Amino acid sequence: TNLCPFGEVFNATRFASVYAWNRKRISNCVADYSVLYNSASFSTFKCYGVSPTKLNDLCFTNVYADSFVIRGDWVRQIAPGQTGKIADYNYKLPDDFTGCVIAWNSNNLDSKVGGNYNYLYRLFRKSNLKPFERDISTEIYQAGSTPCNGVEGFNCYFPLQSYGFQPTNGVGYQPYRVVVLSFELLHAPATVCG
Ligand SMILES: *[C@@H]1O[C@H](CO)[C@@H](O)[C@H](O)[C@H]1NC(C)=O
Repeated sequence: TNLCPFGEVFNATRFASVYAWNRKRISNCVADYSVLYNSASFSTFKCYGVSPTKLNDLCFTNVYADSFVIRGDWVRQIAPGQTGKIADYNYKLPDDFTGCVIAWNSNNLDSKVGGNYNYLYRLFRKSNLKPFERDISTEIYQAGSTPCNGVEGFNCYFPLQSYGFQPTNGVGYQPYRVVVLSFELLHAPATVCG
């Protein structure tokens, strides 16, 4: 009977950074996706392996929603088979993805004033993430001749960097909130339905 907790995902006070992104799991509820597709707010809402006008017919073994903030020029990396620092080192979707990516401009709800809130992404890593791997470690990264094995210095870097949004200005570099819905089809009792 109960409506699913999408309000706890889409209307939260602050969304996470793109390293250390939030994940919500959704179960034992009715998921009406019609109020998502017919909401006016969304700048992108792209679905893979399901079509949005049919989500209200389907039932899923379990549902996940992942949420974070990125610049409007990075949202193209939030798709299967993409490449770049976000897709490699911060958040990766598998090549065989069943789910939808939803994004909207948040420059009214965030970045509205002087200073900043501390949004960080990982810029350096020794190898790519696996699909849905999350990495929150902040050990020094080596980037040159000889190990530093300690303090920051010549050819060693702290792995995180700030996004550098334009100061309540610009055009493409503004903040976009993202929610990624991922749907399971494992042969067990269907915990979410339309
Ligand atoms: C977010 O809040 C608005 C305004 O209260 C509401 O219309 C919308 O349904 C909420 N989002 C979800 C996913 O329910």
